[PDB]
Amino acid sequence: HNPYNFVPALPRDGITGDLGDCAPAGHSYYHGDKYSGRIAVKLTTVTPLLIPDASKEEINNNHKTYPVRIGKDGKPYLPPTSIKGMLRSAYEAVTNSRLAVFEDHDSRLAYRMP
RNA sequence: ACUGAAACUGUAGUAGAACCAAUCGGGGUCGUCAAUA
Repeated sequence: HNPYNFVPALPRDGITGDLGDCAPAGHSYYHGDKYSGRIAVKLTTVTPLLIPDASKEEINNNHKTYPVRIGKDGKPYLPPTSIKGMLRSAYEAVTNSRLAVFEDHDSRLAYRMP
């Protein structure tokens, strides 16, 4: 298997309700019908997790060696941004939202003739 | 065919009240490139 695949981003014209485009609930108050609060999550690794600290990357002959990123207690500092981006991309998939990061992609790509 | 004199433009008054330097973003990952014989 190729180590990547894709999740189809179905078009979303005519999608309605909470999966549609909607005005945001907002932050001004806790809405009577809408949930707020704390979710506690356990994350456990199944395969090893790379958390490279690019601030401490060391280079020889243009090759970069990364240590693990560690916190003020010397345990691995898994960034919440890295969790959030995993979670968001997973969320965007199963919810089929707009794709949050689409770069320009506005030039025609190129290929070579046989 | 005799200059008026003398008299503080001063006294009171907080450039201040309200306002989040903030919103979004996995330190990530695969096949291209060259054109002829």
